[PDB]
Amino acid sequence: LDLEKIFSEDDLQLFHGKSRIQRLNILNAKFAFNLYRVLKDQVNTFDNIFIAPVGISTAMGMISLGLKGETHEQVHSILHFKDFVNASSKYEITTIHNLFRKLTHRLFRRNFGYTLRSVNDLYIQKQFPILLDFKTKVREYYFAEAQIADFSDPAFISKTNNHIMKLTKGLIKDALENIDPATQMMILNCIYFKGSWVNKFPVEMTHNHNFRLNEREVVKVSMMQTKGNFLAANDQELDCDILQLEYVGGISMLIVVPHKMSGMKTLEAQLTPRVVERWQKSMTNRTREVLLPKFKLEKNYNLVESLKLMGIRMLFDKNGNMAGISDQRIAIDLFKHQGTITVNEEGTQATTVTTVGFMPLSTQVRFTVDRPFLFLIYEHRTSCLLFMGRVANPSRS
Amino acid sequence: ILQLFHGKSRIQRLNILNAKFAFNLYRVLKDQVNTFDNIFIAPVGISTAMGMISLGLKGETHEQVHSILHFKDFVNASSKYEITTIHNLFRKLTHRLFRRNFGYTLRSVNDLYIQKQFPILLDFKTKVREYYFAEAQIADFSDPAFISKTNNHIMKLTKGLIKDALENIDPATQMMILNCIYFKGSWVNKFPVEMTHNHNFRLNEREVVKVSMMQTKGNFLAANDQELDCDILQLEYVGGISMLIVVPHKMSGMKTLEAQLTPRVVERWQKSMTNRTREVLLPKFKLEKNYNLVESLKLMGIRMLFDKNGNMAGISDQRIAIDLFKHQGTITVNEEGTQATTVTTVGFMPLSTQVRFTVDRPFLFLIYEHRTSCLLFMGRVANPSRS
Ligand SMILES: *[C@@H]1O[C@H](CO)[C@@H](O[C@@H]2O[C@H](CO)[C@@H](O[C@@H]3O[C@H](CO)[C@@H](O)[C@H](O)[C@@H]3O)[C@H](O)[C@H]2NC(C)=O)[C@H](O)[C@H]1NC(C)=O
Ligand SMILES: *[C@@H]1O[C@H](CO)[C@@H](O)[C@H](O)[C@H]1NC(C)=O
Ligand SMILES: [Ca+2]
Repeated sequence: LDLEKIFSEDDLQLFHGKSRIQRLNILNAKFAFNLYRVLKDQVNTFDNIFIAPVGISTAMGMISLGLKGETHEQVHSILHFKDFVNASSKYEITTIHNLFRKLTHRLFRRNFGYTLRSVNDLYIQKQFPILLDFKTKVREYYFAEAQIADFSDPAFISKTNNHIMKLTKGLIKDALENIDPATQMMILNCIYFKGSWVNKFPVEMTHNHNFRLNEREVVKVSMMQTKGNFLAANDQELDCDILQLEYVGGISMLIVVPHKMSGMKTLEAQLTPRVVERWQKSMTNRTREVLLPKFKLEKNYNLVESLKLMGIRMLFDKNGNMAGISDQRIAIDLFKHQGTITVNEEGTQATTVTTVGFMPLSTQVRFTVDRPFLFLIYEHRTSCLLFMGRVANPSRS
Repeated sequence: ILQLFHGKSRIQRLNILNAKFAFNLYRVLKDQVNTFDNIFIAPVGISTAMGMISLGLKGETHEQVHSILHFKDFVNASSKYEITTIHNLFRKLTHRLFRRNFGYTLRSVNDLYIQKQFPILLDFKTKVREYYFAEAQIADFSDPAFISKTNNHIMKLTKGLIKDALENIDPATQMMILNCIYFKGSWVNKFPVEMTHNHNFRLNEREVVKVSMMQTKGNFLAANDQELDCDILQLEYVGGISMLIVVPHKMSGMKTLEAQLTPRVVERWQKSMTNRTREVLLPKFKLEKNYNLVESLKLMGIRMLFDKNGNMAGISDQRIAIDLFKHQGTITVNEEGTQATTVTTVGFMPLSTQVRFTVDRPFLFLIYEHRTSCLLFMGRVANPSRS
């Protein structure tokens, strides 16, 4: 059997039947992919991407509690909150907020199997007062806080960073670092996720395996390898494979791998809630040997320009209308969205190691993630898109 | 209904109805055998044999055949088509398939044997030849010289594959149809011979057996069927012919797939297929089947053709009915291809594969000729270690 060494290559349609929350999340997902479409054009084609959609949508829903007129409407049409209140006459703007309140309590309250935490705050220079009505509704429907701030006082910068560092179990340590002290109003958005794989990867099987970066160049990456039951699907139209990795607790990661290098662009341009639904319904259960590169993404963006490209402009102009937030003229200077995701043999943001034996003895198929791929992290019960990212190069952050 | 036809050529449309008959015949034939037995038939041969025979039938006798063979669905599918369209199409198909071809050998044995007592109308004899390359021959099932001559002739034709074509046949036989399709092809993606090894193969929910499993790498098209929960792998032969491997995920899946298989289903698989570089494990096997399709054809609805009170007026002047419809065939699948006699040892596998697919459980296989969409063969491998 020296052959195994030689053979080896080593060395509405959608809304039908969906709960009210799921519908909202279908719209939030639609926005997310549109946002991604815009974000991707602001980064190199060879860079990885990582964002937490539910965090962005929740930040916009919250901020809008204090917006009015066109300013408010640009935000609601583009976030697609409109499409929702329109889906039926039994809804309304307040419905969006109540639904978001339920989602937030449901997602960010102690849960079994994983840790989901949200940082959704608004910081406003102490010179501009914050209307109490806005302050309580934010805390009421989003459990968030509109805090008074002082971007020129290192005591404020320091306090916030430590808060976020604790909240994210030491993951995010520089939330408000390198921020212009002349800032008047900013949004800090960050979702923290810690979970473990239903099908873990035995640590001794991780090894160097070739990963294709583009049509003509490959690199070595730490490749994890495991066996187990996984749902998977193929998309003939977009020519890509979709593998579903389950975390304990009702949360999964969809690994979307386009067969061709020129396929990524098409997939990114085509990705919508319907496409995802299509993949979900054509999924099948199989015993699979799965090879996945481990990776760690550390991203930090300012979404103001992306939101501007999509059509939300008044909210970023002192001439916009935020009479619901302050009686004084202000506007968002920075919409900071930061987050990290570490994928290893145990799960995500894992701190434990599992050495016991647990793989099935044989597997009918195998799928090797050896080329650029997109990943989507969903919460099953609510069909909520928590995270989304592109891994163009697993050896880069 | 027939939205399948959209885009298809005229020969393809006929071969679609031909395939429809094939799956119905399969459905009927599988109930005449054991759930654990393997099955192997050559659909194209059966359809062409029935088309030929029909040139000599009339009335309800003729109607049953064109009906159960779905020849009726074909003409009834376009005002442009008529009964002679079937025959014109079969002559073109027969010539394209059984004439010298590149990459593979495809030979046909479509004969009708009639006791020498009953004469054969010369008219029917020529049309049979002119449209199906069929031979309405004179016979003597009591003279061993005849049996022997026929056996040696088929043995030569099938390159030594079929040796007992007319063995164990009732001498009192008056008229019969001998039907075989000989095929020899080589894989586009062969299997390295040293990689073949014993591998566990699922026979059913309860038992597993060891079989000779081949292992290779290469580019293959494959699809996934969520409704039937089956995987479909396409194995290309040199020359535009391919074997489709249909593996239901669950044991109980075989029954459903066999019950649901239709031209539309296959069409769906084809449209959903993608190309990948895969590691493919496939068990080698050898099917040797010999059936008398009379019973099956009767169960399907063709009865007059098999009774003296039938109308075979165009074949002969005297009263005669088909006594036996013999369909015999053999298929061997190895590292080189099918019915191969050569061995390839040169290196040829790609260096890496993105996916792997192990055929470790019961499966069905369909062999199609791409240009004409002709279903040459179809079978069931319930146990690769059985014939
Ligand atoms: C994909 O299909 C596999 C089946 O091959 C599913 O795995 C099986 O999941 C069930 C449910 O968790 C397990 O069976 C149950 O086990 C519990 C205790 O372990 C027992 O109390 C129940 O009566 C039942 O037997 C099973 O162990 C597990 N593995 C097996 C036997 O295959 C898997 O959940 C499916 N994944 C999907 C549909 O997402
Ligand atoms: C799969 O791709 C290979 C080249 O990568 C090509 O030779 C083959 O024809 C493709 N599959 C098809 C269409 O048979
Ligand atoms: Ca490897």
